[PDB]
This record gives sequence, C-alpha cells and structure tokens, in this order.
Amino acid sequence: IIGGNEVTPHSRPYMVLLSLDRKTICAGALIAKDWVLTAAHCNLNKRSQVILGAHSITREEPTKQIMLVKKEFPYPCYDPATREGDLKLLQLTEKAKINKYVTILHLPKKGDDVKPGTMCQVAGWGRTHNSASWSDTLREVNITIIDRKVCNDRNHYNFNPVIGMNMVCAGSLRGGRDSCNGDSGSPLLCEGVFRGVTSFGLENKCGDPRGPGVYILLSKKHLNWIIMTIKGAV
Amino acid sequence: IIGGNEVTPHSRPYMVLLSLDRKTICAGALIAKDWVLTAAHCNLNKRSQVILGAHSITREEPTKQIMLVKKEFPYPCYDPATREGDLKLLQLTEKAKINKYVTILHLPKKGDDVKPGTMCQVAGWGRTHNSASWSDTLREVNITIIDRKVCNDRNHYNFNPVIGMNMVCAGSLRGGRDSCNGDSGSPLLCEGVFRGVTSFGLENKCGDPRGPGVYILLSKKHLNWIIMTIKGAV
Repeated sequence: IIGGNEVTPHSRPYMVLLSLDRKTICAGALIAKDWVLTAAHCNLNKRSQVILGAHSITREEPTKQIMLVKKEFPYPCYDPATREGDLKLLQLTEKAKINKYVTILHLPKKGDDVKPGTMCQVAGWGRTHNSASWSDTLREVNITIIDRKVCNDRNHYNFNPVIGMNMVCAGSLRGGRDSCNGDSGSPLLCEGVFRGVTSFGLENKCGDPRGPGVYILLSKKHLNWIIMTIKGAV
Repeated sequence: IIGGNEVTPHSRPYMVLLSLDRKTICAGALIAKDWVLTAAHCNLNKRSQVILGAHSITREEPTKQIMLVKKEFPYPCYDPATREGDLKLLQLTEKAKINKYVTILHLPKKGDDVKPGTMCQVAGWGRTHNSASWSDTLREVNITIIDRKVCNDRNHYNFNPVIGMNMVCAGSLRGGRDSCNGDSGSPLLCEGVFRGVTSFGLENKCGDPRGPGVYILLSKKHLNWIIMTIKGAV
C-alpha cells in the first residue's frame, strides 16, 4: 500500500495474509470459515501460508491462525494475459475459528458496477513509497474509483491493457494513493462493501498517475461462480 | 448484409447457412469436413439445419448439402452479457462432400490483430437496407477495420459495451456497409484470411456509423480452443 497508513492492529479482521514464499506475498479476504478469496495470479506452493488474525508478518501474534489450503479454485475463465477474471478461491483444510480478530467479509448482495468518484479502501502488506520490500504491519489507503473510460485513455492504461466491464479502476488522478506489489488479492471495499479484488497496476510504477489500481469487480457473473463453488464442493 | 451486393452463386463455397427456425437464421464457416464455426448466441433446435453449398434459402439447389448438428461446442468462457468470446463449434452428424461449391475455410496461422484500415468483407443471408426481410440469396460487403480505440470513443460504443482486445471492429466510418441480423456467425475475411466471427452491432441499426460491426477476433486463446476442441473425442 502506498500513500496510506498503518491500521489499528486487528481492526480489519477479514484480511488474509498470504505468505507465498520468501520473496513474495499476497492478500486475500475470508469470505467463509473455510474459504479465502484472492487473486488468481497469486501463486501458492508448499512453502506458502494462509495467515488470519494477523497484523505483523514477523511478530509472533497469538491471534494469528495459520491455515492450510485443502484445494485451489481458480476462476475457470481467468486470462493470465490481461488478468481478466483474476480471481481464485482457497478452500481451507479446516474451518477458521471466528472471533473478534478473525471475521468473515460478506459478498456483495448485487453485482452492480461502482460509480466513478466512489470512495474505497484497500489494505495490505505490500511495499510502500519509501521502501522496496513489503510492509511488516498491515496498511490501508483511501482511494477513489476512476471512470473506466479514463482508465483506458492516453493518460492511463491506454488500451494496454484494456479495462473491461468486469474491472474497476481506483486510486488518484494525482497518484500516491494506491496498492502495490504484495497487496494483490486484497479485498477492495467501497463505502464499506466488498466490491473487488486487487489485481494489478503498472510494474514498479505503484502510485504513478498513469497506473491507477485495477480490481476485479464482483459482478453478477463472478458472484454466481463464487457462490456455486462454495456449495459445489462437499 | 447492408450496403453490399449479391455474390456469384457459390463463389464463397465456405459459407454456411444456419436455418435455426422459421423466424431466425445465422451464418457460419466450414473449417473442417465435419466442423462448422459460428456464433455462440446463435441458438439451434432439434429441427435446425446446417445448409452447405447454398445460395438461395428458398430455391432448390443440387449443390446444397443439408446437414444436422451432432453436438454443440460453445466457447466455455463465452459471456452472453457482453457477447465476449461469442463462438460455437458445431459438429456435424456426417462429414460434407468437399467440392467446387463446398470448401473449407482455413484457420488463421497466427492470432494477430488486424491493423486499422485493412480491407475485409462479410457474406450472409441477413437483412438489407430498406428490406427488413432476410435476403434469399447470399450477399457480401467490403468493409474496413476501425481502430479499436475509435470503436470505443464517445462517438461510438462509448465503453458500453466495451470492445476488448479479443474483438475487432470493421465497416465504414460513414456507415452504410455493415453485417446485420442473420449474419451472426458469419466469418470475417481480411486480406483473404479468416480473422474473426460476426457477433453484434446496434439493435436494428446495422450500418449506423455510431455502431460498426463487432467481430470476435480469432486470437491465440480462441484458436487454441478451436484446435483443442476438434481433436477431442470424449
């Protein structure tokens, strides 16, 4: 997260810290006791870890719950080329113990787009401005969705890549306010409601005006798949 | 087809006439002896007929090879909301008789994106100008590829629907030359190469400058699905 601030320890109990390996981490959201929603491009291995109730990566916290992935459910229509439908569902081998520091983030009751100018927040352990490595403590920044037509104009992504109707832009026309490397998969909340999944921006150009954050919109389509997968398995 | 002309009987032996029902028809392309490529939104029913070597819908022709669909293969990631990935492979119960009036249209070698200004054409038995009734004879129109960026400008689709990198726009800036209802599924030919499949325009406004024809681009992802589907047997 760039241009944000360190949140109050455990003030965002739905945040999931995904420790992929020693060189990369991602974020996610607990949408069910045994289900985590993250980005499809976030690669997991035997060295990865799904941590709940955390604030600091290193610090040993009693609230943390390190869970295991029973099975990965990437969005079948994911297109790694443009990062379309960049969503992946993590089924946990055991139900997370829901409490005050570990809670569920409910899905959007409807999959409607987000109007430009709406205010949204984004949390994560990704890198910041004055740093190259990830942030040890959770951070969040306030941003605003940019009209997707602007998201595609010459001052921005300029059809490279194209931002479709299942994606939202958000950040700042001036920049400085944005999610970075490590925040991928972080749940995008607008006006207090889960609306998207952090997907991508300009490589190494986090916070740069031309690369406002891009999030997968929890549209009707995506929503129907998510719900179908939670109940489809056992 | 609007703004075109009646082709020479059987001068486009690769064209497939899809008689869906009594109220609707579509077009397609014979990409293999027993394989027809058409649009996913073209609905077929028990009494639908895949007519080959046709020119007239009504008139009786000895070059016609009335076929039947053995199984439909719609694009697994086709989105009916945005007509995204609007494609469908039809497997015929029996292979066709390749002759002078019945040919196989070759698949693109590379899933390139046609450059703006390129000359292309489209044939179909769809409706024409001032003549709301579906043409009885096959027709083709010479069209040009319209820059995707322009295809999304305010003076056009204005990012709604949004035309992605997997879709191309062709027709005319001044309008008048465009594919129409009934021409769905028809193959887009550019420089003599199969480059796309007819998908949509503007409801009852084909030929309108504001809404140039949108064609699914035969990109790599799409071509692979095609080549991967045929080989599959079970």
